[PDB]
Amino acid sequence: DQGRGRRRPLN
Amino acid sequence: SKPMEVYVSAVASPTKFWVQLIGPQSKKLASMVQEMTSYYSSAENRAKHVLTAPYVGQIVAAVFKFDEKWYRAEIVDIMPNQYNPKEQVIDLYFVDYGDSEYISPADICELRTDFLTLRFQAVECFLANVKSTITWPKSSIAKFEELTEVAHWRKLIARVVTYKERPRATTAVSAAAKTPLPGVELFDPADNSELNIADLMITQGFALPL
Repeated sequence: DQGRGRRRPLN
Repeated sequence: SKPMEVYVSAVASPTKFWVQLIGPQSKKLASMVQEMTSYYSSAENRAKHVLTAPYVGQIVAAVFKFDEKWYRAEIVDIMPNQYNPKEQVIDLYFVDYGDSEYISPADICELRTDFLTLRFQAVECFLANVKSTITWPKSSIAKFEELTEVAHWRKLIARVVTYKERPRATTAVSAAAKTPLPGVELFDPADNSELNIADLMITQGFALPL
């Protein structure tokens, strides 16, 4: 419920 | 308290994100990511560290799907694979970045003991002085991700200005997160605005004042 962190680095 | 240079390293929402402190520790993290990725890329090294009967709370090495580098992770939950009752699906919290991913045990190794030296780098935060315009709208989450430039190594200045108690655990969570949550001011020293990120969100309609 909007509690999991996410990250998406470029390349 | 004093301001500090940080990267925002993962985002769940404006009131749940993670920062890394810039300094000796961030240099050491970058070196460790390089060394762990170099080391665990070899099957011979991985065999020295094959994972057996994993457990919740265990600190492991795991491949991050989106850059194929190796990271420190905490097992926060374990559940049956619903295709292979033979296998398990692992819920991982990446201790140095703050994001979570579900993963196959095949992509996990035991952590070589000397990789435990560096303290866990991701610090869970909330943005002080804001509340949702509603749960946050996706547009608000996106705006915050855009302003912080999460995962793109944008330096921000952070200052802890308050604390609040962690909201009630609805899921399995990290051992550390079960300590108050620091509420921070964030500003971008390189954006030409005198407004900090909270004020930018409020004055642009992505958030309300608290």
